[PDB]
Amino acid sequence: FLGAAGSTMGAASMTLTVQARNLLSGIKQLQARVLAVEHYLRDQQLLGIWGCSGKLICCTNVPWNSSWSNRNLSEIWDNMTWLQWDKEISNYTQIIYGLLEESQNQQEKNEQDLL
Amino acid sequence: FLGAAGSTMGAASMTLTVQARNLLSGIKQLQARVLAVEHYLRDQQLLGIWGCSGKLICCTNVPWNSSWSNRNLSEIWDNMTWLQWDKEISNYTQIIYGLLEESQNQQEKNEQDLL
Amino acid sequence: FLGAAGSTMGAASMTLTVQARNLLSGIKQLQARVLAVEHYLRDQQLLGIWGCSGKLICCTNVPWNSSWSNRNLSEIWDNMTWLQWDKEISNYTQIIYGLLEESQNQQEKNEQDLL
Amino acid sequence: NLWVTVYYGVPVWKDAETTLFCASDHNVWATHACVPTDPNPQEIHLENVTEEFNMWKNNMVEQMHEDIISLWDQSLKPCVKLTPLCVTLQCTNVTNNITDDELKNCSFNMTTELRDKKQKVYSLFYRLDVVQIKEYRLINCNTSAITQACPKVSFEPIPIHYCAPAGFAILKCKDKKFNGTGPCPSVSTVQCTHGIKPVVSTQLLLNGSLAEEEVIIRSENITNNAKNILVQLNTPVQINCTRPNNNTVKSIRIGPGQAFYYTGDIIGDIRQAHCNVSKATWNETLGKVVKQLRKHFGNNTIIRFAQSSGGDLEVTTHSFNCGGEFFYCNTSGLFNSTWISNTSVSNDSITLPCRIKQIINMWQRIGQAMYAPPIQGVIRCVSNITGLILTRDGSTTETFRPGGGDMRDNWRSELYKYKVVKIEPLGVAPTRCKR
Amino acid sequence: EYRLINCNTSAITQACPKVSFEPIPIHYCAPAGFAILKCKDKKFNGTGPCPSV
Ligand SMILES: *[C@@H]1O[C@H](CO)[C@@H](O[C@@H]2O[C@H](CO)[C@@H](O[C@@H]3O[C@H](CO[C@H]4O[C@H](CO)[C@@H](O)[C@H](O)[C@@H]4O)[C@@H](O)[C@H](O[C@H]4O[C@H](CO)[C@@H](O)[C@H](O)[C@@H]4O[C@H]4O[C@H](CO)[C@@H](O)[C@H](O)[C@@H]4O)[C@@H]3O)[C@H](O)[C@H]2NC(C)=O)[C@H](O)[C@H]1NC(C)=O
Ligand SMILES: *[C@@H]1O[C@H](CO)[C@@H](O[C@@H]2O[C@H](CO)[C@@H](O[C@@H]3O[C@H](CO)[C@@H](O)[C@H](O[C@H]4O[C@H](CO)[C@@H](O)[C@H](O)[C@@H]4O)[C@@H]3O)[C@H](O)[C@H]2NC(C)=O)[C@H](O)[C@H]1NC(C)=O
Ligand SMILES: *[C@@H]1O[C@H](CO)[C@@H](O[C@@H]2O[C@H](CO)[C@@H](O[C@@H]3O[C@H](CO)[C@@H](O)[C@H](O)[C@@H]3O)[C@H](O)[C@H]2NC(C)=O)[C@H](O)[C@H]1NC(C)=O
Ligand SMILES: *[C@@H]1O[C@H](CO)[C@@H](O[C@@H]2O[C@H](CO)[C@@H](O)[C@H](O)[C@H]2NC(C)=O)[C@H](O)[C@H]1NC(C)=O
Ligand SMILES: *[C@@H]1O[C@H](CO)[C@@H](O[C@@H]2O[C@H](CO)[C@@H](O)[C@H](O)[C@H]2NC(C)=O)[C@H](O)[C@H]1NC(C)=O
Ligand SMILES: *[C@@H]1O[C@H](CO)[C@@H](O[C@@H]2O[C@H](CO)[C@@H](O)[C@H](O)[C@H]2NC(C)=O)[C@H](O)[C@H]1NC(C)=O
Ligand SMILES: *[C@@H]1O[C@H](CO)[C@@H](O[C@@H]2O[C@H](CO)[C@@H](O)[C@H](O)[C@H]2NC(C)=O)[C@H](O)[C@H]1NC(C)=O
Ligand SMILES: *[C@@H]1O[C@H](CO)[C@@H](O[C@@H]2O[C@H](CO)[C@@H](O)[C@H](O)[C@H]2NC(C)=O)[C@H](O)[C@H]1NC(C)=O
Ligand SMILES: *[C@@H]1O[C@H](CO)[C@@H](O[C@@H]2O[C@H](CO)[C@@H](O)[C@H](O)[C@H]2NC(C)=O)[C@H](O)[C@H]1NC(C)=O
Ligand SMILES: *[C@@H]1O[C@H](CO)[C@@H](O)[C@H](O)[C@H]1NC(C)=O
Ligand SMILES: *[C@@H]1O[C@H](CO)[C@@H](O)[C@H](O)[C@H]1NC(C)=O
Ligand SMILES: *[C@@H]1O[C@H](CO)[C@@H](O)[C@H](O)[C@H]1NC(C)=O
Ligand SMILES: *[C@@H]1O[C@H](CO)[C@@H](O)[C@H](O)[C@H]1NC(C)=O
Ligand SMILES: *[C@@H]1O[C@H](CO)[C@@H](O)[C@H](O)[C@H]1NC(C)=O
Repeated sequence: FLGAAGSTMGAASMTLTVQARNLLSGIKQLQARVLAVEHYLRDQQLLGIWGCSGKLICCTNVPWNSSWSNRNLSEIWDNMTWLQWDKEISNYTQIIYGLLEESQNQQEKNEQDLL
Repeated sequence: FLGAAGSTMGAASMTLTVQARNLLSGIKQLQARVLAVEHYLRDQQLLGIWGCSGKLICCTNVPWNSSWSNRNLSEIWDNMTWLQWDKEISNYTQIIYGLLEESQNQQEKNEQDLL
Repeated sequence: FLGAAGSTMGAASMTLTVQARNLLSGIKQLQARVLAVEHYLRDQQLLGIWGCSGKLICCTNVPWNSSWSNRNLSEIWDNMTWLQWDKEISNYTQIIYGLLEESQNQQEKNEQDLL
Repeated sequence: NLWVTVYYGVPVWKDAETTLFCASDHNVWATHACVPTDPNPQEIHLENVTEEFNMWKNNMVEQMHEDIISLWDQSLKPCVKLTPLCVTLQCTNVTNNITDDELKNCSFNMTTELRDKKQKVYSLFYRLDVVQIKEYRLINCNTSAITQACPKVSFEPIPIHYCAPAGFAILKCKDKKFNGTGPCPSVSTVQCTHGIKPVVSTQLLLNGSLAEEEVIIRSENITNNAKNILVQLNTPVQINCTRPNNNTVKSIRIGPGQAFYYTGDIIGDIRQAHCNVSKATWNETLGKVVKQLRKHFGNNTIIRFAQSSGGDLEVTTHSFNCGGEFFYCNTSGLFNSTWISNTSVSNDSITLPCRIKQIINMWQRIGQAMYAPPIQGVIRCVSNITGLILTRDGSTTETFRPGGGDMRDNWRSELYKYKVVKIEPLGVAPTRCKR
Repeated sequence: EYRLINCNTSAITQACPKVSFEPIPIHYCAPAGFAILKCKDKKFNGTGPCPSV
């Protein structure tokens, strides 16, 4: 299942294909397979709203605002690993979640309907 | 969650992005989160068959037959609100549901396989 | 629901549009609608990894290796029906499942990110 | 000129309040109602993950305490209720034609299969299961309901594997020498844990895991006295125990198809139950402990030991299961030693006096009273020594006593190596794509 | 003296005098995602590769 989450950065995104196929595969044990299936749903609920519909390591067109800890995004991209940088951007998640639905998904969704 | 369903028409389709992210988020209460998760499934079961795979406010290529209350579809598009027009087209839903799978999804699905 | 699975081959793929819309539509009966909804999920879990994101009768770009019972794949395509050929390729399923994630989905996913 | 992207990354490593299920493997009380156990060779070792545990604060201990009490009560359901016997029992001492001097020969009335017909029989009981009112009441008819256990199940610890729910992950560090907590660098993940045995006792764990190199003292606040100080043992100690009474077990039917067992008679060598401990093995143990308590209290400290203070013998002495019998054994010859000043501090076997009871109260849940069916033959059971409980009581001199009473500390003693993480696979890392 | 026939080991239980012991027929249906199959074919020897289905 999991592996190499510890010491790498970005090269962990090379192996983001085993991380899903093993994922999701009385009454007290039946809380499992409900919240377990509510997860993989509620993110893919909003993942279709992100624009990236399936699994593509993909880019949107919303800007990264540089107010959100602008620290050497070519340099920290490769050396300084995840679980460190995640705490740095742990504060700004909800605000991006408003920008996932307004930039591409209020304007650009109603611009292909012009034709 | 919900809002502006009352007095507008078409401009309600501008804000069809909050309407999903809050959606789906003993034994007698456990009927919930089963039929609650059977919904958002059984429509997206057939929504992949419509051709529009994810969330796009999108157009197909099947014709609107004008036998289905042909009433000023540029004029009623903006003024006369939903929940009125829905009763007008409440009768013709099942027939469109046969036309969602035959027009684009019997012919056109087996026309990109020619190459 | 089902039909014509017996005596045809390939022309059964013409009618692969009724085969999903009727699909998925105390405690002892509540094992149903859990494993019933775990199915249509765990394949579409990996079907998004195949590259074909929704319902398209679609082709990938991974090669069919000809070590896997190379028997007249224009001839057996139409005459010799399914449930016979399926036993012929019953052995080589798991290996293709490693080739669904490495050919298109290790290389080609990180080749559109170059731009 | 940065343009944020969306991923399915690995770092999900949050807290996991969660449920959990088992992977265990006859209808013995575990009932094999988990899953068939996979060979699970998937301790996938990870590279350099600084993660700190908290063995004192997790829900794995809290669920494990909740599971077994519910599970063991589930085995108690289809058995015979058997409360017509709470009557005016009258007894005497066991007669031996004459001698000097733990048994009571009891005159006794009871119903039969038919509703009206009575039954004047006699049986035997111990000391601590009967009370004076000569009329002798049972020990629990203040407020209880006596319940027989079914004589087919076994009270043996049959080990339980645990597996994560589909979507979470079980984490364990293979690292060494925690002080209870610790930012353990090396780590591996599993979907399924190893087998842990359903044992239950106080003042001494048994049949447990072993240490790495030495004693690993475990606590929260050594400067607090009200803690329960855990002591991990390096090398296990053989404990032989017995109930050397050739005993005859007879059977009767109290009513409409309700069987009952009782101690009929013993064949004739009245003895006392006991346990041998190798003497020179035990002194070799305690030198390791004071070697570490110098390091946590001082170089000029006097380590003393004593027995338990008081309370019930469930709190005082060593609670102990053996082979379908529930012992209670006095352990005064194990903590009669004082180690002095932390500077220059065989072929023998000390033996402990052990008592026998039949009316138990498991986990202090007052009202539930389970009966012990006496069994025929003799009693022999052998166990390792793995875990100890000490209590700092309230000069540099210091006395320790064998504490205990919460069985949660027993399961926490053998589940400190684990933690569970929730999974939320979503990463938003910007690059220069824009399109 | 005549004992009842089951007070070896049992517990006698009356049935409620309102229910009926009549066979009221039961249809069975598959769970959502499976299928019930039947051959209309003839003269099995218990088993049989039935062609029509
Ligand atoms: C700490 O860990 C140790 C081991 O890791 C553990 O010790 C083991 O304890 C168990 C239970 O106390 C022991 O199991 C019992 O062993 C006896 C003796 O069996 C030996 O001798 C016979 C004949 O001499 C051989 O056939 C056998 O192979 C052994 O060599 C058995 O008699 C027991 O079986 C009976 O009891 C079971 C439960 O009641 C039944 O399931 C089983 O079918 C047998 O029942 C029959 O006899 C009963 C007699 O009264 C009768 O009532 C029944 O109706 C039926 O007729 C049982 O297997 C095991 O040997 C110990 N092993 C070691 C190495 O010591 C400790 O118990 C553990 N600590 C704690 C607290 O649990
Ligand atoms: C059934 O047997 C039990 C024990 O098997 C027995 O209970 C014991 O009875 C004796 C005698 O009554 C008690 O013995 C006392 O013990 C203390 C300390 O051990 C002694 O100091 C006592 O001696 C003083 O008291 C006597 C009372 O007359 C004086 O005669 C004597 O000179 C001393 O002043 C005394 O021996 C013992 O305490 C109990 N055991 C318990 C647990 O209570 C019981 O009596 C037997 N049943 C019958 C009906 O006899
Ligand atoms: C608890 O009981 C067990 C067995 O019930 C004891 O184990 C026994 O220990 C003795 C010596 O400690 C062993 O005897 C030796 O055996 C060797 C091997 O043949 C022999 O060469 C020696 O001369 C000597 O006789 C014995 O084999 C062993 N038995 C078993 C089954 O292990 C144990 O010592 C007891 N412990 C205590 C503290 O009483
Ligand atoms: C049940 O009744 C018995 C009657 O002997 C009580 O036993 C004694 O009670 C006193 C007062 O609590 C204690 O000092 C003794 O130690 C008790 N004797 C024993 C052998 O324990 C008992 O307390 C009563 N229980 C309740 C809940 O009322
Ligand atoms: C361990 O517990 C003890 C007492 O339970 C704590 O000791 C207190 O410490 C503060 C400041 O150091 C003193 O003002 C108090 O007087 C102490 N308590 C007593 C009863 O004297 C100690 O802080 C705890 N340790 C930790 C790490 O929390
Ligand atoms: C308890 O006392 C009773 C007194 O009746 C003993 O029962 C008698 O024992 C003798 C020989 O041991 C038999 O011949 C009698 O038939 C027994 N009486 C009955 C009514 O069965 C009994 O033995 C004593 N208990 C013990 C353990 O010795
Ligand atoms: C366990 O054995 C010890 C043997 O010493 C008993 O302790 C003695 O008890 C008497 C009276 O109860 C005291 O006068 C002694 O000072 C005690 N000695 C010690 C070392 O504590 C103890 O009562 C026994 N406990 C049980 C439950 O049997
Ligand atoms: C008590 O612990 C000791 C650890 O040394 C156990 O002894 C070994 O246990 C392993 C696995 O249980 C066996 O493969 C070895 O053969 C054992 N060695 C010896 C010399 O016995 C011992 O089994 C434990 N006690 C019990 C009852 O299991
Ligand atoms: C219950 O008691 C009755 C007493 O008559 C037993 O009935 C007879 O038992 C013998 C021995 O098994 C049989 O040969 C007879 O055929 C039985 N009579 C009838 C009418 O069946 C009965 O066996 C007892 N049941 C049990 C389980 O002990
Ligand atoms: C048992 O019952 C008999 C009569 O049924 C009576 O004579 C006897 O005293 C009773 N025994 C006790 C200990 O009360
Ligand atoms: C115990 O370990 C923690 C870190 O896990 C540390 O903060 C604390 O000082 C340690 N205490 C002792 C006595 O080593
Ligand atoms: C106990 O005594 C009986 C005779 O009353 C005998 O048959 C039995 O073998 C004895 N028990 C043992 C363990 O030898
Ligand atoms: C244990 O042995 C040491 C020497 O090996 C000795 O000094 C000590 O007194 C012994 N313990 C007791 C309680 O006598
Ligand atoms: C019964 O039918 C099976 C095939 O379904 C066949 O193998 C077997 O020989 C038949 N037996 C008889 C007695 O006809």
